[PDB]
Amino acid sequence: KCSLTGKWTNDLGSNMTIGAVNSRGEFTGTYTTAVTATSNEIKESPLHGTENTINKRTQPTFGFTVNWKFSESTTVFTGQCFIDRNGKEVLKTMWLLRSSVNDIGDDWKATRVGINIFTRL
Amino acid sequence: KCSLTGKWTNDLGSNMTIGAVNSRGEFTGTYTTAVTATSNEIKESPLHGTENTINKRTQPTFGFTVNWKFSESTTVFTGQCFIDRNGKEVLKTMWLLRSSVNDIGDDWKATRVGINIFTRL
Amino acid sequence: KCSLTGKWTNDLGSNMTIGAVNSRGEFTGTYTTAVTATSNEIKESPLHGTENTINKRTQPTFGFTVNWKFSESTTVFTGQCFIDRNGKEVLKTMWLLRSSVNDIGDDWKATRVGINIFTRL
Amino acid sequence: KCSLTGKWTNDLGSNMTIGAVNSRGEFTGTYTTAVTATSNEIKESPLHGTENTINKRTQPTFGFTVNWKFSESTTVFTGQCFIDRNGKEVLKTMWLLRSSVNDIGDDWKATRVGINIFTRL
Ligand SMILES: O=C1C=CC(=NNc2ccccc2C(=O)O)C=C1
Ligand SMILES: O=C1C=CC(=NNc2ccccc2C(=O)O)C=C1
Ligand SMILES: O=C1C=CC(=NNc2ccccc2C(=O)O)C=C1
Ligand SMILES: O=C1C=CC(=NNc2ccccc2C(=O)O)C=C1
Ligand SMILES: *[C@@H]1O[C@H](CO)[C@@H](O)[C@H](O)[C@H]1NC(C)=O
Ligand SMILES: *[C@@H]1O[C@H](CO)[C@@H](O)[C@H](O)[C@H]1NC(C)=O
Ligand SMILES: *[C@@H]1O[C@H](CO)[C@@H](O)[C@H](O)[C@H]1NC(C)=O
Ligand SMILES: *[C@@H]1O[C@H](CO)[C@@H](O)[C@H](O)[C@H]1NC(C)=O
Repeated sequence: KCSLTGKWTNDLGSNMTIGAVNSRGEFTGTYTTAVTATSNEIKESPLHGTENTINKRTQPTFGFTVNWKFSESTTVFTGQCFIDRNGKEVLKTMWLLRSSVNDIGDDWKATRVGINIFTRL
Repeated sequence: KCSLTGKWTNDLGSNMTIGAVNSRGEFTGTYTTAVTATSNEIKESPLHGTENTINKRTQPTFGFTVNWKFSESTTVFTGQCFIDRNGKEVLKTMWLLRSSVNDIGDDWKATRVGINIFTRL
Repeated sequence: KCSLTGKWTNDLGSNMTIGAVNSRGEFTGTYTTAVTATSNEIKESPLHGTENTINKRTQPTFGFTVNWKFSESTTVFTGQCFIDRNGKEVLKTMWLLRSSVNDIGDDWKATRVGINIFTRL
Repeated sequence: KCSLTGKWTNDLGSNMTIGAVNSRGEFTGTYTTAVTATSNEIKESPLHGTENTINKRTQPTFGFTVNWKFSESTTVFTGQCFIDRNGKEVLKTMWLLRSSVNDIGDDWKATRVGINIFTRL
């Protein structure tokens, strides 16, 4: 049983906390990013997502959206919860980071991509 | 003012419907995909997402997750709502489609990527 | 028979020219990008790539690298040559644009992604 | 001075060997993948690429194409050569793996994406 509910930290030092997952797979959380110039104001942003219920799975796929505070951007993450090495949980994700452009001719360059591995904190 | 609420169709023939967007940017919807072997059972899946409120924008960025029915997979979409040509709305998105693997050594191959352009239906 | 050799232009207005493809699938070319601030100096960059020979195909897959002039960046493209509508050739590609960072802690953000459709010029 | 010439192995167990890089940044090599069902026939495929010369760099960006044997597919990799921890070289890459489809209506699903970290062997 690989469960998203809990405290996680990514290979970049960002922390997220994901709350309860309901009957329909939905969850909510907060994301505290490690990626910005130091603000005395704590950079928290909400997140919302769903995990796949088809078949229970116990290593389900999932997705979620972060709507960044103090930024026009959105990141989406998707991945799967794995469980191994006497029970250590890992989320393997890939993401897209969408920036905002003000002219559709710059759309082509508005999207970044990479990976994040999240482990229990 | 570029608004996600409404009926959209993608370059593949999939239809989605997105409901009201609340004060915190959240929305819900359904996704009817054009991509599967014909089921007499209508393939609808929910979606959940958020759009970026920072600054009103009127061409905001956004993300959402689709949790596919009759499949172990999840797609995440992210993009921006544009408005042009005497007022025609377009969503330019990129997506990741995560499949489910049963062994972490196949993780590397579980993620697809592409684009979708969504126009009003 | 879908052939890469020739003159192509992308949905952004960039032009490329690809030369002969040899027995081992290799080719060379030039890329004239539409994407930069107007230089009186013509922005041409070489490209090098290969296409897949396994089975002849006539709609083969392929990849190539552009090593951008006056920039520290590299783009890689990959795709397939299609042929349709009384014989119109199209290259459907996706790309990654790698920027240069000077500190490995910014690596995560150095890669962009999108699509390009190339048609005969 | 971070140099691509040499022997590398990836987080999946694949080995590649990259030869000399010339004045124009070009190189050639072989790729021995860890990713297939065991063939008594050694799975080697050529690769061809370029690295960015603008400014010498010593941590340049680069790209290359692998044209897979016994497969219709092509992978493209792009990244940057880093150097750290008393001199340990690392290539951080992202890739696209293009499969072959026989009908352009399946194009949307033909491309995978992920990362590879390559270290000296
Ligand atoms: O103002 C901003 C804009 C974008 C951001 N992206 N963060 C990410 C994007 C992709 C993957 C991980 C992260 C992270 O912060 O951990 C953070 C703050
Ligand atoms: O059983 C499944 C599994 C995956 C699916 N992906 N659909 C998509 C994935 C990416 C972009 C567009 C679509 C779409 O259906 O329009 C659909 C049904
Ligand atoms: O100085 C630079 C840096 C990056 C560039 N990327 N061009 C591209 C990247 C991806 C897809 C298409 C293009 C293009 O120019 O058509 C061009 C000039
Ligand atoms: O027949 C095939 C088809 C595709 C392959 N892709 N390999 C890869 C694709 C992306 C990243 C790393 C690898 C690898 O083999 O290390 C290998 C053999
Ligand atoms: C995340 O939490 C850990 C442990 O509480 C802490 O060391 C780290 O500074 C936190 N990171 C951020 C970005 O808040
Ligand atoms: C989407 O809606 C349009 C118009 O109602 C219709 O022609 C099309 O068949 C629908 N597609 C799907 C996949 O339901
Ligand atoms: C590409 O070629 C076409 C036709 O020759 C021309 O109109 C266009 O300006 C060229 N674009 C660039 C960026 O050189
Ligand atoms: C790569 O080389 C190492 C060391 O020579 C070896 O252990 C490994 O089996 C090789 N892998 C492949 C896929 O050839």
